[PDB]
Amino acid sequence: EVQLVESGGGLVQPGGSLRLSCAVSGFTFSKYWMTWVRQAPGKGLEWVANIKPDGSEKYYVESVKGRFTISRDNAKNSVYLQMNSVRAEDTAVYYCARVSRGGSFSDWGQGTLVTVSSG
Amino acid sequence: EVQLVESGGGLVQPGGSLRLSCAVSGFTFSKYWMTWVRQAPGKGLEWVANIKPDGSEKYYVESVKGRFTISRDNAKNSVYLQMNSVRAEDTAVYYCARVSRGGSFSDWGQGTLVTVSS
Amino acid sequence: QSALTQPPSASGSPGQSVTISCTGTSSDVGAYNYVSWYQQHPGKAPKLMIYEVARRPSGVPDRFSGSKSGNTASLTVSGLQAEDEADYYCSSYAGSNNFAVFGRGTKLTVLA
Amino acid sequence: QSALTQPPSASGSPGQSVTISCTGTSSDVGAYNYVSWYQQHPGKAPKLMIYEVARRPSGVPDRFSGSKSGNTASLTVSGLQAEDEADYYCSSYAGSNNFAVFGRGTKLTVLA
Amino acid sequence: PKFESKAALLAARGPEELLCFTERLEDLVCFWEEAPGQYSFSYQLEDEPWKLCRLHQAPTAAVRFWCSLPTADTSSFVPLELRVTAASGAPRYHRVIHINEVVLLDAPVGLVARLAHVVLRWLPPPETPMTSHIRYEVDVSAGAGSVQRVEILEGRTECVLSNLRGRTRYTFAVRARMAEPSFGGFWSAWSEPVSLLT
Amino acid sequence: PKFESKAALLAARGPEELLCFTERLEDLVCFWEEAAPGQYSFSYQLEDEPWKLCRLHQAPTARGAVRFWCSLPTADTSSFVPLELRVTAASGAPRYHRVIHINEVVLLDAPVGLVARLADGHVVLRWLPPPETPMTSHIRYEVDVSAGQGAGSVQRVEILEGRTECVLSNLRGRTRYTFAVRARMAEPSFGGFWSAWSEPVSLLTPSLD
Repeated sequence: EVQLVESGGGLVQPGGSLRLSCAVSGFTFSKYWMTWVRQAPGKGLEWVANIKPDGSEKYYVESVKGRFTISRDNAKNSVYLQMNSVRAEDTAVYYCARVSRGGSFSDWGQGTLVTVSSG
Repeated sequence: EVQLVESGGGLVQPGGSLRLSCAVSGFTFSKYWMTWVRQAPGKGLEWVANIKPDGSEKYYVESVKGRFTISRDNAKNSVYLQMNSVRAEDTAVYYCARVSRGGSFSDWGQGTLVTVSS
Repeated sequence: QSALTQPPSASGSPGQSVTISCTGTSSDVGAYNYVSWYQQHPGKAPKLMIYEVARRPSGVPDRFSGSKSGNTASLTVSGLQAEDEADYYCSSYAGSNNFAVFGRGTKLTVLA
Repeated sequence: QSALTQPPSASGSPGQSVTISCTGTSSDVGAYNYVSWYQQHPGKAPKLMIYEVARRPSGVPDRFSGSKSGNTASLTVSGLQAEDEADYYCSSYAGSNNFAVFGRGTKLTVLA
Repeated sequence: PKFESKAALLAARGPEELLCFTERLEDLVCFWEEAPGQYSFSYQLEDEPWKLCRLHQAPTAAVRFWCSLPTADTSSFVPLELRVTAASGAPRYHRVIHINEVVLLDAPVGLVARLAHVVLRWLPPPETPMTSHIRYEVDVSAGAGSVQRVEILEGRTECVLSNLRGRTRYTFAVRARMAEPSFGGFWSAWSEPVSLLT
Repeated sequence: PKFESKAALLAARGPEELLCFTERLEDLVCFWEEAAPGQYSFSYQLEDEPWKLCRLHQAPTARGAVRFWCSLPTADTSSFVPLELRVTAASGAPRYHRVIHINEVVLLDAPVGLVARLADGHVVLRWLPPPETPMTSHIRYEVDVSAGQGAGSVQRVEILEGRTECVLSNLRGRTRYTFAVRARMAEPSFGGFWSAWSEPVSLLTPSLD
C-alpha cells in the first residue's frame, strides 16, 4: 500500500521560515519525481515545486522562486520543502505528491496546513 | 482505538462567525463529557468549554462566555463549537477532547487552527 | 494565480452524462499530451482520475473518460453516481517553471 | 489566560530524574484530587500521562508518577529518555467556569 | 456513623429507589429499604468487568441494605452502572450514576449564636477541603414553624439575621451543599441546633 | 526512415552503447551496432509491470556494421517514469542495460523549409519547426553558417523562445555561404540531443557595389 504523510505545518509570521516533511513508503522512491501542490482554503490547486529522482535538478513556480527550496533524501524516503521569507499569499494546504505517467500526480498525501497572516 | 477529528477551522474576520466540528468514534460517546481546549501559538493550554453526556448543561470560560456555544449530537457522535462575535484573542489551535476519570482529558483530536487578524 | 479555464459548476441526474471542458493555450494543452484530471472530495486530497489526456489509472471506473481537441481537454462521466459529487480539476504541463497548471475547478453536483 | 504556576524550563541527562512542580490555590489543588498531567510533542496534540494526582492510564510507563501536598502537585519521570523531551502541562478543577485550569507549561529538554 | 446523612437523603427521595451518595468525592455508599429477603448488589465501571459488592443489613423501625464501593472505583465524571438484584432473581433497581452527581456533604458543625440583630457563625463540614465552593442555608424557627430560610453563598461562614421579634426563643440550624454546577446531589443533614432568647 | 536522426545520435555517443531517442514524446527507438552478426533479444520493463519482449529488426550499414533496433509500443512511451531496458545475446550474455525516462532522450525531427534572402546589407534566414511537433513555443534552434575551402563553421547563432527567424550580419562579399538549422527542447524538464541538421540552403553574397 502506497503511503504519503506530510507534517511540520502550522502558523508562521510573515518573513519567517518553515520546513515541511513528507514521509514516503509504498514504492521505489528514488526513481520518481516528487512535487508540492498547495491549495488555498476555498480556492483551487497551485503547483509549487518539483524535484528529479536523484535530486540533481529543482524547479519552482515564479511566485516562490528564491524563497522556497525543495529537497529529498533517497535513503530515508523523505521530501522536504523549505519555506523562507513567507508571504501571506502562501497560506494554503500543502500536499506532497508522486509524479507518474505523463507528468500526472498519481499518489497524494493527506496534506499539511500552513497559515500566514491575511491570505 | 479512540479517534477524534476536528474540521472547519480557518481565517475569520473580527466579529465574524465560524463553526467547528469534531467527529468521534471508538467508545460510548453518549456517556461521557466532551470538552474544547484551545492553544494560542507559542503559548500554553486553555480550557474553553465542556458539555454533559446528555448535552443538558454547558459551561464556558469567562473570556468566551456569551460568544461561544458548545453542543453535541449523540447520534452522529459529534461535538460542535459555535463561534460568534470572534475576537483577536481567539486565535489558537482548538482541540476536542473526551473527559474521563477525575476530570482528566484522556483522548485528544488532531486539532484545527483558527486564526483571527492579530 | 494563473489557471486554466473551467466552468465553475456542473450538474446532472444519476444515469446521465456530463462533460467538463478545460481550455488553455497552444503552449500547454495544445502543445503537450501531459493532460491530467483530478477528483477532490471535501476535506480530502485530490485523486488522479485521468492521465495522458485519455488514459486511466487502475481503480478508476470505466465511466470516466477524457479527450482533447485543440487547446481544450474534456472529462466525461457517463454513468453518474452519488459518489461522484465533488470538485474536478484539469492539469497540463506548461514548462519547467510550471510543471502543472491547474484549472479554476468545477463543482459537479449530482441532482435527484 | 489566567493559569497555574509552573516552572518555565527543566533539563536533565538520560538516566536522571526530573520533578516538575505545579502550584495553585486552596480552591483547586488542595481542594480537589482532580489533578491531571499532560505531555505534548511539537506539532502534536497533548497526551494524558497522569490523572487523579497519581493514577496512570494504560500505555503510560511506570517511570511517570505524580503526587500532591498542600496546593502543589508534582509530576516526576524517574528514568529519563530521549522520547520524553517535550512540553508538560498540569491541570486542575477550579469550578464549572474553570473545569480545567492549566499551568504555564514546562519545556523538558534531554541534554544527552 | 453516617446515620444523619442517610436520614436526610431518605427524607428527600424516599425508600422506593436506590439511594447513593458521596461525602468527599472519594467514597460511595448505596442503600435501600424493605418493609425480609436477600439481595445482590452489582456494579460496572466503564468497560471494566462487573463486580459484586458486599451487602450489610440493619433494622430501622423496616430493613436497610447497603454497600460501600471500593475507593478504587469511585472515579468522577464517569459512567457507573448500578444494579440491585433480588435473591429470587427478580430485578429490583438499575441506575447509571456519576460520583460527582450525588454529593451529600457532612453536616456543618460548631454553630454559635450571639446578639449584636443576631449574628450566626459556624464551621464548614469536617474534612471537606472545598470550603470555598460550599454554599449554606440557615433555618430560623419558633414555637410558628420555620419563620426564615436564608441562603448563604460563596463559602461564607457568617450570617446576620434581621427582623426578629423580641422575647422569642429562636432555633437556628445550617445545612451544606455543593455550590458549583459541575456537581449534583443533595443538601447535608441539618447541624446541631442552637437556641437564643431575644 | 529516420536515418538522419539515428546518424546524428550515433555521431554524438558512438556505437558502443544502446542508443535510444524519442521524436514526439509518444515514440521510442533504441538501436545499437555490431561488427560484421549474432542474435539478440530486446526486452524492457515499464515500472513494476511485467517484462516485455520487443521485435528486433536488422540492417547493414555503410561502415559494414550491422544495426539492430526496436520500436516500443506507443502505450509504453509514458514520460517522467522509469523505463528499464535490456539487450541480451542469444548465448544468454548481457550486452546492454539502461534505465531511462522518455522525456530525457528527446531528439526532435530536423527543421524544414529553410529560406535565405537578402536584407538590403544582410542575409535573413527563415525556417519552419519540426513537422507534427506542437511544442513550437518550447523549441530553441541553432543556425550554422559555413563556407568553402576549409573555412568550416564561421558562425553559430542560438535562437530562443520558438522564433523561426534569424538575421545574419558579418558576411563577406562574393562568398557562397551555406546555412543549416538544428532544433532542441528549450525546457529543462526534457533531456536529449540536438536534432539532425536541416537540408542546407546556399546563397551567394554580392561583391561591394
